[PDB]
Amino acid sequence: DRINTVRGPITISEAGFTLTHEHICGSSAGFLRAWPEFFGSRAALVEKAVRGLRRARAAGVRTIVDVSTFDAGRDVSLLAEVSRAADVHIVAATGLWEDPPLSMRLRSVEELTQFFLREIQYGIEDTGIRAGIIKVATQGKATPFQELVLRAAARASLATGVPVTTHTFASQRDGEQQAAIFESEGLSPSRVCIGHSDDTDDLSYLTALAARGYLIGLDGIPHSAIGLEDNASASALLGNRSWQTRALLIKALIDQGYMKQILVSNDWLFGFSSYVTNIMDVMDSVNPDGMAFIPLRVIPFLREKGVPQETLAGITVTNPARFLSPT
Amino acid sequence: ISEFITNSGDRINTVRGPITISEAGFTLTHEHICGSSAGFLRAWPEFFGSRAALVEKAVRGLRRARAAGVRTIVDVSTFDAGRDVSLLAEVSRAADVHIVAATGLWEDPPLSMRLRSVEELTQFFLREIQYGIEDTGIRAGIIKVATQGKATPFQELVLRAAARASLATGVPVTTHTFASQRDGEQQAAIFESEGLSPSRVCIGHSDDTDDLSYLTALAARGYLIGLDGIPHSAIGLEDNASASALLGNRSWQTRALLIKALIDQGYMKQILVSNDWLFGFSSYVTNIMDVMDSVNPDGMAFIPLRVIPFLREKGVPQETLAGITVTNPARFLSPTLRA
Ligand SMILES: CC1CC(O)(O)CC(O)(O)C1
Ligand SMILES: [Zn+2]
Ligand SMILES: [Zn+2]
Ligand SMILES: [Zn+2]
Ligand SMILES: [Zn+2]
Repeated sequence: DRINTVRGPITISEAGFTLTHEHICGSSAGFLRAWPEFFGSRAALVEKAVRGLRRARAAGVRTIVDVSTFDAGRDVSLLAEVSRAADVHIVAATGLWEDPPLSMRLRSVEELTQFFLREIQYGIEDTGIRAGIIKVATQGKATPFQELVLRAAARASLATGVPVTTHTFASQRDGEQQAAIFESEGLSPSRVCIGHSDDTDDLSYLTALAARGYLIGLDGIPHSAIGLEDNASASALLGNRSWQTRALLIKALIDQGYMKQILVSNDWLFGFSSYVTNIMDVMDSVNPDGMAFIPLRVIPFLREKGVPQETLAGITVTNPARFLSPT
Repeated sequence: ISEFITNSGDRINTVRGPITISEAGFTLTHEHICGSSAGFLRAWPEFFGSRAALVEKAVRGLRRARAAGVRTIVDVSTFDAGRDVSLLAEVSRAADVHIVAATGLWEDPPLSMRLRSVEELTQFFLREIQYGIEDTGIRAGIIKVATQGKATPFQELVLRAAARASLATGVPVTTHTFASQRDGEQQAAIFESEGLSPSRVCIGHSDDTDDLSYLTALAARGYLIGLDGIPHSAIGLEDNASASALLGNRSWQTRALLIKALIDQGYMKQILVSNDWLFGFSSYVTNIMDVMDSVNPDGMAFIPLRVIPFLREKGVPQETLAGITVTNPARFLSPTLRA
């Protein structure tokens, strides 16, 4: 019936148009509190995120899923503040991303399961805010620790019904190994979104996963360093494929019959400290629409390609609701 | 005369505010309340039982050290070692033991630090010394840095940023070494290329090595020698591989006799001693704090209760031991003039 957000539980019908892979701030544990001047100030970051989320709201977005984990610097009090002041629901995440500190990397699968369950069932830190999704990551073949995280995420999902969403190196087909580990724990593919799947052009990789029941996260549509070819760091992070190429993978999976399993997002942020210093300004300079890019640019592009309204509403409303509802 | 006056004079920053140099007293220069990771104590306090259990454990431990004569500890936990200065302030008030907090970076920096330039790191260290840590207003009184063998390129940047922050603020620098790889020599070279005075640098974990020529060469150059892990020993724990790997096979007596050896060779003024103890420990294996507590129940009181009597009956005068534990830290922690 209910999805946990940073403002409390909401009914499934209240989620509406939902972006399923977003960030208020991509950082590191403790960093925003220790060095807020990196972002100008905490107050400036709040103002920027509220302005950006209000723009997405005006474009039709009603909910975002912030898939920042502990080690990506999730500050759930920031999420709550920005959610309240933009009147946009925010679902918070547990799990671990690609930068776990020693106090996490030394933990057993049983210990990690307890930590994920704490954030889902009890709350994050001392805030009482409960996570509504579990985030995990690989970058190619899983490290031994990442195998533990994937298993703990599966166990936490089985205990609570909250879904699992993943970071992949899509061009190394990471979703296949993630799926194998999840299924070895008894997790239903319908509880799993294989993310960053628009980073690859290998449609056969994506359709094979979708034919097994997985959700496919086409979540980085505006990420492109076209026009930034003299910028090595932006090119390495954003890639040289266009947003149109990424968006046409949405149409391709629709055309192949998988509209009920597509999840679309921007993978945008309003602050970004875990990469080179200038990256947030560079990213903003090529996508000023920010999180409004999906509703303002991708939807009109697909509609004029012939995707009907019912299909676009199915992808942006029905699929996230089915995914997020604890099952 | 001025050794006796506590109601006025120059001051050092603690988690409870500024104190005069004379108030510092018996000072342990390398300790931890909790060895963790950034944000970890707040995200998963049940790892330590509870935050309140950790507080009570630390307060009892500090009171034990205080009854043994300790008046001040330097908590050399950085941001990435999970320093929680609000925890430090709470336990300092409850135990009435002064705590100096640290800036710098240790061996587990996150991406948001690893990607930063020397200039950016300099600004972060200056923020924590000149403005305060997080939103607490508590100012760091020492800069902590680390190598584990030959420095990585990032570790070099950290050492240079530490030196620049030290010159700009007057606060001293203290280091983590892999002592058997002679890390202090490369650290010294980098520090000296930045113009930092050796008398403002403690080369830490120096009791992990038996190579006296390495230590006396650094002390002869004016460096402070941190003999800071005296009770760390896995003797009796040989079937415990994780405890053996962390604590080593050398006895506390062997470590303590390095203190006497440096005294005997004329380097008393260059020695700093400590326990490198903690009351919570999450950045290693799960059982490690209970294991460590089982072989050193005295905790931070090990230096006053065990090392001082051992050295005294070996003929080290009381006044020499008081110079090492009171005067030497006072000179180290007292800020010098800014550049
Ligand atoms: C925090 C984000 C930054 C990014 O560049 O969008 C990649 C990511 O893996 O989604 C994590
Ligand atoms: Zn990702
Ligand atoms: Zn992301
Ligand atoms: Zn150390
Ligand atoms: Zn230490």
